[PDB]
Amino acid sequence: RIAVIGAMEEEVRILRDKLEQAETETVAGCEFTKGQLAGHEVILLKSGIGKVNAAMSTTILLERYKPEKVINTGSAGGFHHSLNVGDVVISTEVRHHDVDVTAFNYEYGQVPGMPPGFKADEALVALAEKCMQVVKGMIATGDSFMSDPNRVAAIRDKFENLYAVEMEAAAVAQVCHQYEVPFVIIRALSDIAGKESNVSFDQFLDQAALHSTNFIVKVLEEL
Amino acid sequence: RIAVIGAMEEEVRILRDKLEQAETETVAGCEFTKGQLAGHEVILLKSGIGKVNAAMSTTILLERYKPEKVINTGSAGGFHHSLNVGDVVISTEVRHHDVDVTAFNYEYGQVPGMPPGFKADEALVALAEKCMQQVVKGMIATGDSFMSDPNRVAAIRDKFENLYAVEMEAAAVAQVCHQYEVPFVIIRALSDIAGKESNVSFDQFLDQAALHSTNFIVKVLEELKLEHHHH
Ligand SMILES: Nc1ncnc2[nH]cnc12
Ligand SMILES: Nc1ncnc2[nH]cnc12
Repeated sequence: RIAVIGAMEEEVRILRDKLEQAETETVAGCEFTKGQLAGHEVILLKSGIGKVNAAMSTTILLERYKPEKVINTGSAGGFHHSLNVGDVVISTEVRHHDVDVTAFNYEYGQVPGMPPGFKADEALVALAEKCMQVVKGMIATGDSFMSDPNRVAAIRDKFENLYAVEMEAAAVAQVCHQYEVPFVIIRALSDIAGKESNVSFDQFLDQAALHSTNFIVKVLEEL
Repeated sequence: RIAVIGAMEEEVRILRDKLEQAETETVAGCEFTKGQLAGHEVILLKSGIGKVNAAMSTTILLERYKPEKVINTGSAGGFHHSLNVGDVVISTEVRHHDVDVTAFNYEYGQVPGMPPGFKADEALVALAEKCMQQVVKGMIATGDSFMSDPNRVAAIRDKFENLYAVEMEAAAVAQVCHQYEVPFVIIRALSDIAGKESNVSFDQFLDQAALHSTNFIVKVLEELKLEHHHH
């Protein structure tokens, strides 16, 4: 009934240990752990990294498990100047930052036949809000780790006030969009995109998993 | 039994009219037409444009229909300097051109946990080779962008060994098939030359690209007739 999707082992292991009556099964190399948490039937999925992994894995989830709602968790790169490593971000909206079909007058980041961005579920956002350092804002995804400052600068000028950046959210949202399943992204910051990113990431990935997981647990507890 | 995937309507409509006993069904806004062609059970899928669309749609195909082999068709942007609009390219290998996790020492284009590229099926490539008698065989790389910007094109040139064509689905298809362990091959035709007058050329020669790609695929399909050769 409720799905939580994380890319890496560190981002899911915390939740997986809290699950009870855990029954794990692998499909196309993707781990699906199914159990009980906060009186919910929770389908935990390790999606792997990147758009295609997330899209494939999210599709398998929606085909086989049919969850009513979907939450995407894990680390992300800080983009807005107010935010620090450790901070949690709830998705208001999700976009691709590396999509460019502007040669056919789709606005930057817009996949053809898709809306320019994917709005997260109002009910889930409202709920997350009550449990709110946690912030609410736009998350954009690309198939790259944003460690290059130039790449980060190139993205700044394309969106209104991007909060965080990562590599799965938009794939998750876009799939959910077409299946018409409510979604929300809840991730924590492992680093600041473009600033010593990968050294910071290795240092604070476990922290990001922890903060993200704990907020999700309280949202579940509250849902 | 055999799946053929294409992103736009122009890239599938040609095939879809050749199908017999056609029975179409929509899943998550994706068209799946199922019928008979060249004595094969052919699942025709309009995937939509882009990596996520292709990945989702390919996954639905593999979950629901369980095809033994997968072919990806449609238009593509010419990258190698010998090739012209109209030319057909068979995938030797497929890569992402817009993937960069080199901060963790994956080579450029390599998605983490994936091989640097996805080799197409040897049997399918060998078969396609025979039917080449302009058709060529080479690497195809995918990104979530239409490569009309010359700068974007130049940036890619220096990353791969001798890229032939670029588009927006092949690597998603291959990566899914990779993990499902389903043989695949990309067979696309050139609508334009990436970075040149790409979108004006594309609108002009998309139908031609669909046609050439579809016809080659039909004769590759027809070339079985090789599981028997009797008839
Ligand atoms: N955690 C993260 N995920 C994706 N891209 C990033 N760039 C910097 N940090 C990142
Ligand atoms: N047909 C095509 N597909 C994707 N990218 C391109 N760039 C130029 N032509 C293209």
